[PDB]
Amino acid sequence: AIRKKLVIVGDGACGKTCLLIVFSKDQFPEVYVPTVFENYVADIEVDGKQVELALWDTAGQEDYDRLRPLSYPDTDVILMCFSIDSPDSLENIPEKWTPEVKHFCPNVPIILVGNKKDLRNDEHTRRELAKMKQEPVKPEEGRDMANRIGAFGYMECSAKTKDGVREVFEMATRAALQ
Amino acid sequence: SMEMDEKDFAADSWSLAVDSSFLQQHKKEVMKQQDVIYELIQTELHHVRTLKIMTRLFRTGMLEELHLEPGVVQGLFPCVDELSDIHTRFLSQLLERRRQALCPGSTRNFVIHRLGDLLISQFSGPSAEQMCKTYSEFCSRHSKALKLYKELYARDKRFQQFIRKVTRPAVLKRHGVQECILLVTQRITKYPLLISRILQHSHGIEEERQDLTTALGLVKELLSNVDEGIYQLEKGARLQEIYN
Ligand SMILES: Cc1nnc(N2CCCCC2)s1
Ligand SMILES: Cc1nnc(N2CCCCC2)s1
Ligand SMILES: Cc1nnc(N2CCCCC2)s1
Ligand SMILES: Cc1nnc(N2CCCCC2)s1
Repeated sequence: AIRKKLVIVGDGACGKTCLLIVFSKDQFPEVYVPTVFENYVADIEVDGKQVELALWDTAGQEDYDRLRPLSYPDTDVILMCFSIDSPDSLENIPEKWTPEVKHFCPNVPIILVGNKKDLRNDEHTRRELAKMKQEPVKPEEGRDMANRIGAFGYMECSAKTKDGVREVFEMATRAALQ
Repeated sequence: SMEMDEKDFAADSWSLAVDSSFLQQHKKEVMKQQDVIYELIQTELHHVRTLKIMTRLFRTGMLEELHLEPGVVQGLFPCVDELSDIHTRFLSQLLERRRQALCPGSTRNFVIHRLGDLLISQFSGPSAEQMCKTYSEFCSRHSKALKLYKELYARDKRFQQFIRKVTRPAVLKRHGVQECILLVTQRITKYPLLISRILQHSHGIEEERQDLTTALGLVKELLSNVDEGIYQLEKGARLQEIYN
């Protein structure tokens, strides 16, 4: 099996930690959801190819501009996350995260991932956002941002229901192999 | 790690570590606070274990089996002995706090009510200055260590056989040389996330809410100082490149 490295980036409330936990855990966390993620090496078989995919989180490093880039050496694929319940997390993608990742990870494929897709049809979420003249991120807004930043592709998932989670990591493995 | 501590921290949470008849005696808020304190101690035990893999398995193994040029092992594992001393002492204090809190006749039922004071002590005074100095040096030497590793693995057969041998066991799957270095660099930025979540469930005793608020502030000051003191060293960098 070939070894590849994945790093997830995005704003503090984007759901990156929860996404790594749900993908990596054997059973869904029904008793306690961890605060942090250390690392993990997933055994993935995608399109007949076996890969050892090392997973890393940048949670906690968002305010530390000299510590954060130490997570990037030899990254093979970037998952760039935003939360669908946070239109503001999507706005920081082209201004901050994209130039940073392109600088430290040249030529590395970026998959733009819209997290918490289950909140798009959540009445409490829609009520809260409507007070700030906002609404949950639309699928076309996610695709357009991904197209604009030169992302390898656009994907959505929900860590809460697990929908789309396996597909995200299988596609990230395919991107890392190209 | 030692068997006693591994078994004490084998469960996924504090609520699954204690007896169910003990869990039932506590309010939901106490359980939520204890689950996050348990995660802080469990991840500290794992972090000390990562440092022991670096010092005992890799570093010492290379000195005892390989003929590496002097100053090479130090370049691969900068500050590992100092980091091991800092975190083994901190882990010792966390485990002693848990041990004193055990109910008589039990080796698993406890509640830690006073963590804030231990965190203020760890992240203030000489121990905080030592953490700041050690992480500023470690994180500035991180890129150099990774490049030195890559060079040795690609050009030295005996080094490659040594790495493939000592990393073959399934328990070392997440702990190759480069993985250990990033695990250590990332440890310090996990602390505010854990402390903030403990604080969110520690409002019941005002002295405790105040102590954890002070500790969170000290941890953030340490991180800001380490972040400001980092500049990546590069092997063979010239003075002109540095002062420009
Ligand atoms: C929510 C929950 N928090 N703690 C729980 N325990 C009692 C039932 C068995 C698992 C441990 S459930
Ligand atoms: C933290 C970061 N340090 N440098 C960054 N770059 C953004 C793109 C242009 C070059 C500089 S981000
Ligand atoms: C792991 C998990 N990620 N999301 C979860 N949901 C249930 C609890 C509250 C937030 C939404 S569990
Ligand atoms: C699962 C999780 N539930 N709450 C978390 N916190 C992260 C640190 C700040 C306080 C909130 S993580």
